[PDB]
Amino acid sequence: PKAKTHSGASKRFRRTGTGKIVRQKANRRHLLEHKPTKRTRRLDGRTTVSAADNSRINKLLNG
Amino acid sequence: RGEVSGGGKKPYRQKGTGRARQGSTRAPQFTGGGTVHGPKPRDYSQRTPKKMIAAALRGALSDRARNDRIHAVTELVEGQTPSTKSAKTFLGTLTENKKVLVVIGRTDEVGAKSVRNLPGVHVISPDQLNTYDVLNADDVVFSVEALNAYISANSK
Amino acid sequence: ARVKRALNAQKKRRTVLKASKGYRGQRSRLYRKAKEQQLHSLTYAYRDRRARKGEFRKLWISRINAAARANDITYNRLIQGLKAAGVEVDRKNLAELAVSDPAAFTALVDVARAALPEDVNAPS
Amino acid sequence: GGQMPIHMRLPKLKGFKNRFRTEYQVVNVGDINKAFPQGGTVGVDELVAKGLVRKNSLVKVLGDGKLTVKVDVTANKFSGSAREAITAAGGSATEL
RNA sequence: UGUAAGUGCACAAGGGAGCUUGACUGCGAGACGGACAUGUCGAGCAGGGACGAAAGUCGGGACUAGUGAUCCGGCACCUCUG
RNA sequence: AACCAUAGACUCGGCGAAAUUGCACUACGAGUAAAGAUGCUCGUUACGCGCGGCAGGACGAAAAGACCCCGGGACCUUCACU
RNA sequence: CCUGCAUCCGGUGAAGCCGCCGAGUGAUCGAGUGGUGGAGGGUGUGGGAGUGAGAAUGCAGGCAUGAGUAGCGAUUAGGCAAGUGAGAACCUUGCCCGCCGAAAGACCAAGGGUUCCUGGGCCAGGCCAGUCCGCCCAGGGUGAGUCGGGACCUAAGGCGAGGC
RNA sequence: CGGGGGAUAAGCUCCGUGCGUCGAGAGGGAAACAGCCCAGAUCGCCGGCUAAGGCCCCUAAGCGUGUGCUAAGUGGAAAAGG
RNA sequence: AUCAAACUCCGUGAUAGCUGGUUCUCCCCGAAAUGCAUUUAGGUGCAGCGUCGCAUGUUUCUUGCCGGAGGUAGAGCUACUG
RNA sequence: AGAGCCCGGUACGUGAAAACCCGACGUCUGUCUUGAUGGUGUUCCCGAGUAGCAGCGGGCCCGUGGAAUCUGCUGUGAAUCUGCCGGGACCACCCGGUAAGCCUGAAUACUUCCCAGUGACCGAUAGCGGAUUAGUACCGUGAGGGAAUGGUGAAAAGUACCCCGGGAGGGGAGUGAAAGAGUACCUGAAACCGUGCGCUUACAAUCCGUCAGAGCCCUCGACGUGUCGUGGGGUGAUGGCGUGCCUUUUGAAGAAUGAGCCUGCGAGUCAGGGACAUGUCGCGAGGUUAACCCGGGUGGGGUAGCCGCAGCGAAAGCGAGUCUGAAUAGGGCGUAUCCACACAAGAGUGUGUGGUGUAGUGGUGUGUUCUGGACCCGAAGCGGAGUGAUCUACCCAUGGCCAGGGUGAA
RNA sequence: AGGCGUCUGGGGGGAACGCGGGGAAGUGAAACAUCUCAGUACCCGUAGGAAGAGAAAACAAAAUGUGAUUCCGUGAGUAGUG
Ligand SMILES: [Mg+2]
Ligand SMILES: [Mg+2]
Ligand SMILES: [Mg+2]
Ligand SMILES: [Mg+2]
Ligand SMILES: [Mg+2]
Ligand SMILES: [Mg+2]
Ligand SMILES: [Mg+2]
Ligand SMILES: [Mg+2]
Ligand SMILES: [Mg+2]
Ligand SMILES: [Mg+2]
Ligand SMILES: [Mg+2]
Ligand SMILES: [Mg+2]
Ligand SMILES: [Mg+2]
Ligand SMILES: [Mg+2]
Ligand SMILES: [Mg+2]
Ligand SMILES: [Mg+2]
Ligand SMILES: [Mg+2]
Ligand SMILES: [Mg+2]
Ligand SMILES: [Mg+2]
Ligand SMILES: [Mg+2]
Ligand SMILES: [Mg+2]
Ligand SMILES: [Mg+2]
Ligand SMILES: [Mg+2]
Ligand SMILES: [Mg+2]
Ligand SMILES: [Mg+2]
Ligand SMILES: [Mg+2]
Ligand SMILES: [Mg+2]
Ligand SMILES: [Mg+2]
Ligand SMILES: [Mg+2]
Ligand SMILES: [Mg+2]
Ligand SMILES: [Mg+2]
Ligand SMILES: [Mg+2]
Ligand SMILES: [Mg+2]
Ligand SMILES: [Mg+2]
Ligand SMILES: [Mg+2]
Ligand SMILES: [Mg+2]
Ligand SMILES: [Mg+2]
Ligand SMILES: [Mg+2]
Ligand SMILES: [Mg+2]
Ligand SMILES: [Mg+2]
Ligand SMILES: [Mg+2]
Ligand SMILES: [Mg+2]
Ligand SMILES: [Mg+2]
Ligand SMILES: [Mg+2]
Ligand SMILES: [Mg+2]
Ligand SMILES: [Mg+2]
Ligand SMILES: [Mg+2]
Ligand SMILES: [Mg+2]
Ligand SMILES: [Mg+2]
Ligand SMILES: [Mg+2]
Ligand SMILES: [Mg+2]
Ligand SMILES: [Mg+2]
Ligand SMILES: [Mg+2]
Ligand SMILES: [Mg+2]
Ligand SMILES: [Mg+2]
Ligand SMILES: [Mg+2]
Ligand SMILES: [Mg+2]
Ligand SMILES: [Mg+2]
Ligand SMILES: [Mg+2]
Ligand SMILES: [Mg+2]
Ligand SMILES: [Mg+2]
Ligand SMILES: [Mg+2]
Ligand SMILES: [Mg+2]
Ligand SMILES: [Mg+2]
Ligand SMILES: [Mg+2]
Ligand SMILES: [Mg+2]
Ligand SMILES: [Mg+2]
Ligand SMILES: [Mg+2]
Ligand SMILES: [Mg+2]
Ligand SMILES: [Mg+2]
Ligand SMILES: [Mg+2]
Ligand SMILES: [Mg+2]
Ligand SMILES: [Mg+2]
Ligand SMILES: [Mg+2]
Ligand SMILES: [Mg+2]
Ligand SMILES: [Mg+2]
Ligand SMILES: [Mg+2]
Ligand SMILES: [Mg+2]
Ligand SMILES: [Mg+2]
Ligand SMILES: [Mg+2]
Ligand SMILES: [Mg+2]
Ligand SMILES: [Mg+2]
Ligand SMILES: [Mg+2]
Ligand SMILES: [Mg+2]
Ligand SMILES: [Mg+2]
Ligand SMILES: [Mg+2]
Ligand SMILES: [Mg+2]
Ligand SMILES: [Mg+2]
Ligand SMILES: [Mg+2]
Ligand SMILES: [Mg+2]
Ligand SMILES: [Mg+2]
Ligand SMILES: [Mg+2]
Ligand SMILES: [Mg+2]
Ligand SMILES: [Mg+2]
Ligand SMILES: [Mg+2]
Ligand SMILES: [Mg+2]
Ligand SMILES: [Mg+2]
Ligand SMILES: [Mg+2]
Ligand SMILES: [Mg+2]
Ligand SMILES: [Mg+2]
Ligand SMILES: [Mg+2]
Ligand SMILES: [Mg+2]
Ligand SMILES: [Mg+2]
Ligand SMILES: [Mg+2]
Ligand SMILES: [Mg+2]
Ligand SMILES: [Mg+2]
Ligand SMILES: [Mg+2]
Ligand SMILES: [Mg+2]
Ligand SMILES: [Mg+2]
Ligand SMILES: [Mg+2]
Ligand SMILES: [Mg+2]
Ligand SMILES: [Mg+2]
Ligand SMILES: [Mg+2]
Ligand SMILES: [Mg+2]
Ligand SMILES: [Mg+2]
Ligand SMILES: [Mg+2]
Ligand SMILES: [Mg+2]
Ligand SMILES: [Mg+2]
Ligand SMILES: [Mg+2]
Ligand SMILES: [Mg+2]
Ligand SMILES: [Mg+2]
Ligand SMILES: [Mg+2]
Ligand SMILES: [Mg+2]
Ligand SMILES: [Mg+2]
Ligand SMILES: [Mg+2]
Ligand SMILES: [Mg+2]
Ligand SMILES: [Mg+2]
Ligand SMILES: [Mg+2]
Ligand SMILES: [Mg+2]
Ligand SMILES: [Mg+2]
Ligand SMILES: [Mg+2]
Ligand SMILES: [Mg+2]
Ligand SMILES: [Mg+2]
Ligand SMILES: [Mg+2]
Ligand SMILES: [Mg+2]
Ligand SMILES: [Mg+2]
Ligand SMILES: [Mg+2]
Ligand SMILES: [Mg+2]
Ligand SMILES: [Mg+2]
Ligand SMILES: [Mg+2]
Ligand SMILES: [Mg+2]
Repeated sequence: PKAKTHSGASKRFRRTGTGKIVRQKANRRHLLEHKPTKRTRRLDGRTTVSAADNSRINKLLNG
Repeated sequence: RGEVSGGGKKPYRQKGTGRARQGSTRAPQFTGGGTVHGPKPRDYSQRTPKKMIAAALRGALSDRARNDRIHAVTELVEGQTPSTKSAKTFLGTLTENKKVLVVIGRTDEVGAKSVRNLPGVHVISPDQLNTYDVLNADDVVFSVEALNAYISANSK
Repeated sequence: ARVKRALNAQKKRRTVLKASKGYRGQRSRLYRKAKEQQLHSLTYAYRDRRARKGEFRKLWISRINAAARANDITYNRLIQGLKAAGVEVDRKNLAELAVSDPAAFTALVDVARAALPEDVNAPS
Repeated sequence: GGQMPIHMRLPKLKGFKNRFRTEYQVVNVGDINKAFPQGGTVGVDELVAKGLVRKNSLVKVLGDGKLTVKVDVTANKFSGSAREAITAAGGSATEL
């Protein structure tokens, strides 16, 4: 019975060339009126996930 | 437990009986019941690379040649007349060790049919040579045509 | 294959009973209850093997004190005199000699008394 | 522990798949130079024989390395650097 | 000293007066504490501005509270796809 | 409150029962501790083995407490939802 | 324990069991010795385990105490002479006494199937012993034109050709 | 040890302590007594030296030495006060 | 012989954040009962605390000296509020 | 008592009255040759309540969402070759096809039965519930549930005969190798109950042992009557020490639970080219085969597939670079790593040239993990299908039953 | 319509395998209505030794491609869906 890969994880994460895990930051979709300009600018872009939770994520994506 | 017969009911009440409190009549703890982890049908087939097997066979034959345990016979015994006595005499003259392997081409039957009965002899077609068979016997006797066919097929 | 626990357990149980032979009550007839008191016996033997040192030292000291008091000198002063004279013989030797050679014991006591200092109360 | 975890409380990736992709396979001019000392004509068949790219896939060459041997190149797509390198190496390259 | 307390402000951040919307865009070298994501500051570059002759300051409010993830959907624009 | 008879309880003859059961040549006064000790400290008493009687203790036997709470069922009621 | 391979032991006694004597730092070991037995085993090196018990108010089988203790299943109650036989208060004969008698008696239908008689014995059973038995063995035994049913008729109800 | 809740009560509860121990720790010491004092168990020895505490007998070691207090079994249960 | 929803075969080895049990040996090393969060408090994820290996290996710790900012203990009031 | 040459038979040969089925060889049945071949313009045909459309439901990944296709029901309802339907709404241009009628073997799925074979599967609490009276006895009026019971020996030669006795039972003498084989019959352990022998105890406060320890008794040596010895054994008068086992507990010898004893039975395994990690063997810029064929056989073929070989970007794409962006202007990702050489600040490092140059992939051991109940066992309750009103409730048709004595309406 | 006479066929059983319908609840989401369990158990009507399906109103996309149906391995746990 071939292994099952979690739908959400493979849909909300990505693998880079060398094997690091990347994600996107939250608190951006809506209601950013009071947020100053530098807020979204810093809150934009990608970032490498913290190494603390790396082990769990790797298991999910692989299955 | 789930496949043996019977044992479909709770044997008695739960509280107030006072004896051992049980759930089913054919539980693994009862005598005559099922087994926790019993052997189940399975298959022992194994994968082995062709390169590995060929290298093993080549090494075995190379060692046999190094130790000088290979001999070539044009033919076992005069054809169209099986005779075990002549074959036994010829094998004794050739070698005196207990066990020996003889390989003969498929299209010939008289040699095998005459050499079948010897206790320490095993017959094998040249196309089915295998490491276990070569190792088991101490010496190997090759027919000329069989040897030629094997060498040609392998070198091709 | 199917294997039957025939010999493995019976070997250990035979040796346990053989070692346990000589007890009282069920403890010498029932295997299950036996080994508990086997453990207790081994622990007690371990403990008293060490306690033997103190017990024998106690007996030797008692005997030496009795002999010295009979010979009219205290045990503490006798040991002090022996230490001053620098004779290293052991309490067991003194005890055996006293039970065997009262003359030798008296000679040793006299030597110790001679070797004793002038005043035991001096601040030195 | 009841709390919605990371895979539950983070946004999604940004975009779609575009199943109409048309990938090629990369070939390095430096590797070709290293593998073909004498030079000459090159093509998909001999490239596959040398085992540089998958046989059924589409072929495209890249010019990261340095070239010093005349060669005739036949492929499906080219990059500017590879084109200039081939031209300067005293050779010619054509596209189907 | 708008809104509680503390920390501060008598040189002002207290009050008065003239002009004007930087309560911009594109960026960010490095740090702050945090199990996780949330939170805070920042020199300096370019465009085009404001005030001021100049030097110079301005990416909201003397400071610390006035708020809310995910999914789904609406609206304007786009050199994406179809 | 007293007395008398019947069937047991008592000895003799025959057949022959159940619950429980960690162990035993299983005292007590004052203490000591998971706070109430036959089984630990100090001290006092006490020939070995039986039979007929009395039931304070051995937290005596009986049913994984009904009373309380936690978790899960069942039935019931309605202007709780569908 | 079962297995591939190479070896050795065995009706001149192989496997378990019960001792003696010893031995390793452990789970233990003895190609060292004694009794019982009669038919397969050990060492070396590989592969595979249903491969190791004391407790779950566990389960199958056997056996401990209470115990030679309680009871021996009512509201009537036995006694004597003789007989049988090895054994008799409990079996057979005879004579006294008591009890029941709208039943502790005489029968029908329903209900069981050989408990009925003759002949045999008393390792199983009868709450004790049994010559006895509703114990068993072997044989025998059930006679309707008129008694109860069917061949005579019907009810509450069931089946149901067609049909809905 | 320094604190809050409490009646400046609990063998109560809640904090902080490059704090000890028990929990996961035998021996000796205080009669017994996990959380106190000394002291960290590789094994054997019929050997020596010591910490804590003791030296009338139970019970090994001093009815030790020199200078002073006690009349209450104070020694071997506690305060205002007399 | 059981009824606030009878009995038998099956779905069926119904399912438990809950109670119980889990066996032959030796050598080395050796824990926590804390913080954050939680339809969460006797459950569970992460952090700290252990072991094996890999890589840089004294960067760890104690003492002496040197440069550093605090607002407790204390103390004080014609130095501010009482 | 372990047999190639003792017997049954195995290699090999033969072999059938009758019958079976297959295959091949023979009268008979029937279309066509009154008919076939290549061209042309005109008039008719190519499967009816169907296709399509509208509403309500199904199953295709599509869980009404824009909803393509097939299909169930209800209304409406079309055309015949420049006709019609299909290429995930739809229009236009292209491309394919001709539904509304019917048959069609071969590649595939399975064993109640019969024939022939195999077991690194079980050996009487295992093995199918069933090695014997077997779905029997037995329990339940019903559906139904569901038991335990092998080994004498070469043959019975199953102990003539005599004795004690009623028998049961036993002793001699014989059978036989054994009778320590006597139908209760192989090998015979522990709980359990014994008889004989040696030691010890009736003034004693013991989780019942250990360390010392006189006497008595048995034994091995040297020496003599009993006395020592690098001696062993059993008993123990008497002194010191000494709070059971497992669970769960911060905390228990407990008066927190489990254990009557004994022999058996009962527990981290398996399946998948799965995943991560870690050793082991070949190959090396390749590795690697499925399904399937030929071999009584594990062997030989089989390029269909999967991973590294270049990455960035949601994309049109580009490429040792790439996206953001007006910006060579900084940033995010990548060019194995390093050394050396030059340029910058020494804002920690970056920017340009040259080298050695990169290691992954198949089998397999082991720890964990994924999907199956996955360490073991454990309820109140739900649904489907079936069984009961012989007691108990009510009713229906049909009989029987009530001993004696008082009270006195119309 | 119905009624007579005469011929031809049918009423049940069978371990598994097929075709077309009907068709449940335990359980996971730490609950649960959507889902999943599952078109599973069971039932119904059905024949055979096999059955069903079957001769394009089929795919693909500018290749001058395949050419009835069925069954396996890949195509991939990907394009999607919740
Ligand atoms: Mg996906
Ligand atoms: Mg947006
Ligand atoms: Mg904005
Ligand atoms: Mg942006
Ligand atoms: Mg971690
Ligand atoms: Mg009981
Ligand atoms: Mg069982
Ligand atoms: Mg069974
Ligand atoms: Mg079984
Ligand atoms: Mg192969
Ligand atoms: Mg004794
Ligand atoms: Mg000492
Ligand atoms: Mg101002
Ligand atoms: Mg704003
Ligand atoms: Mg930063
Ligand atoms: Mg400017
Ligand atoms: Mg600025
Ligand atoms: Mg501001
Ligand atoms: Mg201002
Ligand atoms: Mg949501
Ligand atoms: Mg009175
Ligand atoms: Mg009287
Ligand atoms: Mg009486
Ligand atoms: Mg009485
Ligand atoms: Mg009486
Ligand atoms: Mg009796
Ligand atoms: Mg009990
Ligand atoms: Mg008390
Ligand atoms: Mg008390
Ligand atoms: Mg109490
Ligand atoms: Mg006590
Ligand atoms: Mg008491
Ligand atoms: Mg005691
Ligand atoms: Mg004491
Ligand atoms: Mg007295
Ligand atoms: Mg009571
Ligand atoms: Mg009780
Ligand atoms: Mg209750
Ligand atoms: Mg509740
Ligand atoms: Mg209900
Ligand atoms: Mg064996
Ligand atoms: Mg032999
Ligand atoms: Mg023999
Ligand atoms: Mg013998
Ligand atoms: Mg024998
Ligand atoms: Mg081997
Ligand atoms: Mg092995
Ligand atoms: Mg395995
Ligand atoms: Mg097993
Ligand atoms: Mg046992
Ligand atoms: Mg039992
Ligand atoms: Mg009893
Ligand atoms: Mg009695
Ligand atoms: Mg009585
Ligand atoms: Mg009676
Ligand atoms: Mg009589
Ligand atoms: Mg009467
Ligand atoms: Mg009458
Ligand atoms: Mg009457
Ligand atoms: Mg009747
Ligand atoms: Mg009758
Ligand atoms: Mg009769
Ligand atoms: Mg009779
Ligand atoms: Mg009798
Ligand atoms: Mg009887
Ligand atoms: Mg009879
Ligand atoms: Mg008649
Ligand atoms: Mg009718
Ligand atoms: Mg009809
Ligand atoms: Mg304090
Ligand atoms: Mg306090
Ligand atoms: Mg508390
Ligand atoms: Mg605390
Ligand atoms: Mg400690
Ligand atoms: Mg301690
Ligand atoms: Mg102590
Ligand atoms: Mg030590
Ligand atoms: Mg000293
Ligand atoms: Mg001191
Ligand atoms: Mg003394
Ligand atoms: Mg004194
Ligand atoms: Mg003095
Ligand atoms: Mg006092
Ligand atoms: Mg006082
Ligand atoms: Mg006073
Ligand atoms: Mg109900
Ligand atoms: Mg019932
Ligand atoms: Mg199921
Ligand atoms: Mg089942
Ligand atoms: Mg169950
Ligand atoms: Mg569970
Ligand atoms: Mg428990
Ligand atoms: Mg350590
Ligand atoms: Mg806290
Ligand atoms: Mg250093
Ligand atoms: Mg200072
Ligand atoms: Mg103060
Ligand atoms: Mg003041
Ligand atoms: Mg044999
Ligand atoms: Mg024959
Ligand atoms: Mg849908
Ligand atoms: Mg749709
Ligand atoms: Mg289209
Ligand atoms: Mg065409
Ligand atoms: Mg058509
Ligand atoms: Mg087929
Ligand atoms: Mg047996
Ligand atoms: Mg019945
Ligand atoms: Mg004989
Ligand atoms: Mg018997
Ligand atoms: Mg026997
Ligand atoms: Mg005495
Ligand atoms: Mg005492
Ligand atoms: Mg003691
Ligand atoms: Mg004591
Ligand atoms: Mg436990
Ligand atoms: Mg505890
Ligand atoms: Mg604990
Ligand atoms: Mg404890
Ligand atoms: Mg007790
Ligand atoms: Mg307890
Ligand atoms: Mg209790
Ligand atoms: Mg408890
Ligand atoms: Mg038991
Ligand atoms: Mg019992
Ligand atoms: Mg895995
Ligand atoms: Mg690996
Ligand atoms: Mg390697
Ligand atoms: Mg990508
Ligand atoms: Mg950059
Ligand atoms: Mg039900
Ligand atoms: Mg009925
Ligand atoms: Mg009238
Ligand atoms: Mg039919
Ligand atoms: Mg849940
Ligand atoms: Mg739930
Ligand atoms: Mg489904
Ligand atoms: Mg057919
Ligand atoms: Mg078809
Ligand atoms: Mg069709
Ligand atoms: Mg696929």
